[PDB]
Amino acid sequence: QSLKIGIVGFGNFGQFLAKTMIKQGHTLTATSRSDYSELCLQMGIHFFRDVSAFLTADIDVIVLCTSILSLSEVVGSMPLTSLKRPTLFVDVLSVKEHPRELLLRELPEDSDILCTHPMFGPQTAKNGWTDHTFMYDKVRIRDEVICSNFIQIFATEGCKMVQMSCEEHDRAAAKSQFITHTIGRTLGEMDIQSTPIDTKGFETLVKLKETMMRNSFDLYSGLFVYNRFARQELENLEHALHKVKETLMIQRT
Amino acid sequence: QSLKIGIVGFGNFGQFLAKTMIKQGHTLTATSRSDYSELCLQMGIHFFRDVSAFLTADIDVIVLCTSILSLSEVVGSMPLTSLKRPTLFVDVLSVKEHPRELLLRELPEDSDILCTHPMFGPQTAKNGWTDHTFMYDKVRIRDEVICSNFIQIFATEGCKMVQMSCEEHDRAAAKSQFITHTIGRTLGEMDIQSTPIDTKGFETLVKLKETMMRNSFDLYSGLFVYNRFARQELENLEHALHKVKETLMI
Ligand SMILES: NC(=O)c1ccc[n+]([C@@H]2O[C@H](COP(=O)([O-])OP(=O)(O)OC[C@H]3O[C@@H](n4cnc5c(N)ncnc54)[C@H](OP(=O)(O)O)[C@@H]3O)[C@@H](O)[C@H]2O)c1
Ligand SMILES: NC(=O)c1ccc[n+]([C@@H]2O[C@H](COP(=O)([O-])OP(=O)(O)OC[C@H]3O[C@@H](n4cnc5c(N)ncnc54)[C@H](OP(=O)(O)O)[C@@H]3O)[C@@H](O)[C@H]2O)c1
Repeated sequence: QSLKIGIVGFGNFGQFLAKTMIKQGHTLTATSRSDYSELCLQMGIHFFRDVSAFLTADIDVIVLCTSILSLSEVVGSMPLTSLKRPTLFVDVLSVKEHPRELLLRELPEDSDILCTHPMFGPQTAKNGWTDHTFMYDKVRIRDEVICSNFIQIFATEGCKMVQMSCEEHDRAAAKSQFITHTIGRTLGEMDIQSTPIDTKGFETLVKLKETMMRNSFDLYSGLFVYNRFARQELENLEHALHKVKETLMIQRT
Repeated sequence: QSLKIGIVGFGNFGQFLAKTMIKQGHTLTATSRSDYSELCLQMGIHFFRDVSAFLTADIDVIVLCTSILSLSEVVGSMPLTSLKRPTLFVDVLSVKEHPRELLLRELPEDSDILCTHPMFGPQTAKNGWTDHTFMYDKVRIRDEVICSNFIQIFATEGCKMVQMSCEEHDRAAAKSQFITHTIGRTLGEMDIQSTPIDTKGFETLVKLKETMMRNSFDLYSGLFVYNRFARQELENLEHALHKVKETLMI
């Protein structure tokens, strides 16, 4: 079950995955917009600056770890016919309908597709992946063996494994993750500060601002722009706040 | 060190305080708008249906545990001039400038005033008060011994003891507790539910919503109406959310 895994987008998340993958014994290759050559040398990863070169490497699985906003450009510019053989493409974007559509549209037909969302990251899984949730949709899988072996990377780490459609994920995520990021950004904008009399609830909010804020704005933009279900949730949040606020006014009166 | 403590407003919080007070060996009695005779029986303490009888008892400390909204009605209705002796009044309202101003205005001059806010409750302190915060302001203390003994109730339970002015409390509380409740209430209106793919952060929010919603609307109302700093904080929240929305809409 040891795999040759190639990572596209060697940013914070890609790096986070790579650490565990290396620990498990997989052999890694990576490519990215920015230069990660030294970090890759440290880690034992074979880095290719140029995507064309990356695509000719001996890879079982290609994992797309770029930002949600950039996936279209990135995929669009890969010379996919450079692929030596049919390969599983995995995405890990925080939204799911979009990578699914793009990959189905853009990839060679004979390449498999696994759309995933590990519902955790460096800020929330500092000490291991156990009991963190890994969502996946087997969008186009023919080589079950390779697909299983990849999914096992998460399973062996103790993740709660959830198989779900990309649509179902976006629906759920809009109601849950998107809202949470939104509150977290709002708290960030407020620059909330600990006080000498924090409630436990306030404490958790301060922690939330901290974790939510350590994500890129591109990431949080992606959650909204590319989830068709997000806009309604944002309205629901506003509507709810206003409902509460008016009830207060009625009480003032 | 043992005190005769009388609770006014035997609701959720007053019951909560009483449990611990009883455990410590104080002698507790209660009075309230509603009839808590049975619950008091179960708990082992004497309930006074009428406030006059409560007031004429042998009592060392009266703890005001009514809602913030109701404190003025309650106090204004108590026949205060029936007290046998000078007595320490403690409030535990979630806002502090109002009870301070009210008590100073309305109480007999010889009665002491300790204004407090335990920053915890039955939903956050199920397993003990240890390391939860207790805020207090010694507004009008002449009998330091009784006042110290009362304070010790919190200290001996391991509370983080914080002495502060009522104004500072209300300023801080507006930025923290009130915001938290408002966010919790908003989430309640949305009726947020757990999903199969909850993030850790979302899980914290579902919990917060569940905890915040267990308070009375009266309590939440109270945080807003009687904290002069609250309204600006609501504005800050509302404005921030708007700002965030603008970055997205672009
Ligand atoms: N906890 C997490 O962070 C987490 C958890 C689950 C899923 N995800 C998902 O994992 C992906 C990566 O997340 P992230 O946290 O590392 O941060 P991110 O800001 O969403 O994405 C960063 C990566 O995107 C690349 N990138 C951005 N714009 C690009 C462009 N125009 N062209 C080419 N590459 C571009 C960056 O490349 P360079 O570094 O080379 O410049 C970097 O590798 C995202 O899709 C995110 O939704 C993240
Ligand atoms: N975790 C907490 O709940 C917590 C923590 C810290 C401080 N506090 C404070 O403790 C006080 C009590 O809180 P709570 O949680 O028990 O709930 P609450 O809804 O704020 O207040 C309930 C109490 O108020 C009494 N009351 C309400 N309206 C009244 C009226 N018009 N006339 C006479 N009595 C009236 C009720 O009397 P009856 O039950 O007899 O009807 C009950 O004893 C509040 O000031 C609150 O801010 C609460």
